[PDB]
Amino acid sequence: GAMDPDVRCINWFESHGENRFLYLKSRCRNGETVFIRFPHYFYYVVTDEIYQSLSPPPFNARPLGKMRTIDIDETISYNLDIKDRKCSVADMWLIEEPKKRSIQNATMDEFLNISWFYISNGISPDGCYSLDEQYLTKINNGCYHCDDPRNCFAKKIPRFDIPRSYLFLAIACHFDKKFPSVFINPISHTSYCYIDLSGKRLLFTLINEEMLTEQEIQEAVDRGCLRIQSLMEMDYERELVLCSEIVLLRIAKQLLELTFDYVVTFNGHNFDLRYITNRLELLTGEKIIFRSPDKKEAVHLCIYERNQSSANTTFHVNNNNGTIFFDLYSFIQKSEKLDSYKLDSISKNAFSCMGKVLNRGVREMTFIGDDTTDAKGKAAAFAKVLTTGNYVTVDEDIICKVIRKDIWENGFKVVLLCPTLPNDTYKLSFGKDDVDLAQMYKDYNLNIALDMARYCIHDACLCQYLWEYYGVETKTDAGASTYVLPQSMVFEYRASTVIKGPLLKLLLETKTILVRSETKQKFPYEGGKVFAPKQKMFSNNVLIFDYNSLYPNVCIFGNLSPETLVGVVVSTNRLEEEINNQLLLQKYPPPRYITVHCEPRLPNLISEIAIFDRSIEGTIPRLLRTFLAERARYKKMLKQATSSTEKAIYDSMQYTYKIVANSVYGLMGFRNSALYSYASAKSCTSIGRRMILYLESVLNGAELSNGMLRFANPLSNPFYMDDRDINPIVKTSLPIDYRFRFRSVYGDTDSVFTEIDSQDVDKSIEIAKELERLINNRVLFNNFKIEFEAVYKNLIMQSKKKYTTMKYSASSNSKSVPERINKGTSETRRDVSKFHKNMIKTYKTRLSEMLSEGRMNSNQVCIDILRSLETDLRSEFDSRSSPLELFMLSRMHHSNYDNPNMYLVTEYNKNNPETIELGERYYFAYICPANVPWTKKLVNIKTYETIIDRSFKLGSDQRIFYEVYFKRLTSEIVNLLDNKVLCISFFERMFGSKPTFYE
Repeated sequence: GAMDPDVRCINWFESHGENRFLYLKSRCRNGETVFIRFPHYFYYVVTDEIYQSLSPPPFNARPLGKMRTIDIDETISYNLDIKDRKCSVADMWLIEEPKKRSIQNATMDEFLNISWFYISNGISPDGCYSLDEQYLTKINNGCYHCDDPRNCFAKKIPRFDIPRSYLFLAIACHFDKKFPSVFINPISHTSYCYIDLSGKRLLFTLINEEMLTEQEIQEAVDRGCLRIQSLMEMDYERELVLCSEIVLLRIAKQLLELTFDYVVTFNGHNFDLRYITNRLELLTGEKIIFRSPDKKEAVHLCIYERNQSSANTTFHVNNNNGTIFFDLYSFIQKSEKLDSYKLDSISKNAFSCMGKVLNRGVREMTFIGDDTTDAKGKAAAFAKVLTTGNYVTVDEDIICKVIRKDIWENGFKVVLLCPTLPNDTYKLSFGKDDVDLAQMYKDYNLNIALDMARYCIHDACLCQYLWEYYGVETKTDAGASTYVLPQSMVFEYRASTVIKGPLLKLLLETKTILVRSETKQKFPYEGGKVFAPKQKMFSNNVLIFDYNSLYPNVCIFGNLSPETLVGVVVSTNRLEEEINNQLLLQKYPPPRYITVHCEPRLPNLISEIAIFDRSIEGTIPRLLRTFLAERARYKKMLKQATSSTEKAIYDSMQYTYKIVANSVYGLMGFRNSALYSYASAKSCTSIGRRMILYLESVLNGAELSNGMLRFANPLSNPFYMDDRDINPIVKTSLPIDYRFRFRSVYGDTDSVFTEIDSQDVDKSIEIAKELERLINNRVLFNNFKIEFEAVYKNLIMQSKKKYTTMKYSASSNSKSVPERINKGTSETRRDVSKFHKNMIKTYKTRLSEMLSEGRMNSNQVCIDILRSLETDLRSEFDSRSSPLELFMLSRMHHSNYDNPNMYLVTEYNKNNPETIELGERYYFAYICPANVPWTKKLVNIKTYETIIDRSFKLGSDQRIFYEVYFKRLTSEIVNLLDNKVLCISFFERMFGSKPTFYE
């Protein structure tokens, strides 16, 4: 009877009729659900003069107070005759209007109506409230109307936990050669994972009858499956249900129309749901129909798109019912930089564990994972995925089917269909059920249909596992709070729109309005600066130092904001450059003003100088100052919360403030943005560049002798004369007997790598921690800090994107287990041969020993190691002692989307007693006739690919086609090398071709 007045807001959404409304979906402590409706207004901000003049009066208005309005138009000056920035003060009004309205000179137009709703009425989109029932009037069961939200929502109350309902889903469409088209191909499967308010999971998968034999259908029934003839007969406690395609589609329709909190897919918005919807419209007449919670608006499901070049398109469902249709694909692209956005890749990363072996032999390994085996509850997470997973991937390579599983709350025992190399321990990776679908569909039978069902339910459940892993629920709520937006808009809108809420709040708080009175000219800060290490291979340890949030702190330091910019002073020749510099310094001295040299904006200017006044904190610096403070708060709250549900909330809030802070740099460069400021953006880049160069100049050739650190240049502030002791010789608390020497080896936009002449990681960590302290106390200034992240032993690196090293972190000691770090690569287990592996391992082991001698040019190493290669290469080409085993390579057999490999295995099967069946793992080598000499052309090496079965013996009139293996090997070797012109000569001489260089 009585409504629970204690509610937690969980989404907000709009109808769009001619008679339109805002709706809240909330949840009570019991679990009841309350929809509340609010009238829609369009908000306008006007000056008090405009307000007084208004044609008919506005529906309503509230004063905002006096506010300054500042012209932020950027202008260049060829001298120091720079006019003051236009700035007026007036009383402002927020006005409300039920119909749209053109008001000739209204201000603050860039900000969103919804943002004004929350701000004006004092409502947090993720808040809990004791609603004042006095201000609600019922209109359906469960749906109330609220004319006065400010009063109705007046009692905010602390957050209480709530339960939520989820539908995760996946489909499977038939195909042979082309991508599935709705006009011809039927849906074969629809799988669903339902999570109830209780926490109960319900799995069910609907199989399409019409792609099976009547005999087969009856087999399925006899085996366990429910068969059904209409929607009416569906029983959701049956995990497997056979039915017609139309029934299947009507079931989808019934489920998709329900008001789940979240309907979650992987690429469902562009494919799965689009497919269901069109295939339904085809076979029956029917539409999927969404209604507002008061039944006033009804829309047909219709996928729309949103676009954003820097770049990608995203797809969105138009439901008007409060359900969040959430596509993990789009979200994962937005929120993570990854090599692949395929679901098998994303799952591999997310779900792995360490497997201690319990049995061996037959064709069945066995593993256990638990707290003992890897890390606390990392097995627990793997175990959850195993409930529905049917293929584990051992040690990065060996794909293999599960045979049995035992699962408890903390661990899993799992027996797999693989080969054998039984060490005590191995790495287990999850992901899909890998297959050849196209073949399965070609040979379709009952056992395949059941396999596909197992496959398809797992893809649905992968969405819930990823949703857990990526913490989307709490990120949505955190986003809603921070961005002052509906939960459903958080990951739909782009970064230039989500920043506007907290910006609007700050402008209100600082009683400030920023107005651009002119077309912005075009250009953004483009440049494409990418970063090349001084050398690739490292004999010695490398110390890693990160600036802390460099661009946020740069903006704070410089007070860089479009309205704190006094002007830009440009020059076309050195006479103007010099007069202007000396006038600059008289008229705009430090520390009140900072002056920043920027890449000049026109090809004929030789200098460009931005001058910022630091006396009154600018808008952008203050926004950033807020976001860092908020982040700090939540990081503390995170460490004082102890309930894991709380940990999740504060960890999300913290993360959300990182992200939005880091959005600001790019937004200063983006012309369609409320934070655009060409000068500020450029000045931010430029101040950051200098902080990297300064740190590097000081550390490059620095030495430590006695207790003293001799920095390589004086510790002078690069922007202006400073209070600080610039003396570069500095007392350290280290051992007097230590004597070491430092080299600035690599640095990028916010990071600096320092080589120390030492391999003793224990000492290297001692020293870096001290280097950290002295850098922060003596080298740096104001809000610039570094932290020392890690030591990198055996660094081999090519860029920040492609590198390999043993990482010993700050927490680490000499003798704990490293973290093998690999980045950007593509090899191992039969991309490359044992000959290559053995050669590269020797040429590294010999090259690192050649750098510990210290006796080198770039060339005395380069010549010495290209000599050694020639000899070893000509020797193997002559002696020929290395077994064929050392040149074998592997591959999986499968059907096409690949094309010449079907021809290869076909012709082997067609010509040999044995068959390589369509899921088998076969070996191969590059073999040619023995009367071919050293060949400097190449062909399609493909013609010399030769399957090597157990019988195979190398022809007396055949040779291992050594050239292919050498050319790949010397390619890897010249990219370890630093001298480039030597390397390109060797590679034309030996192989008649030009090498690759991973740039």
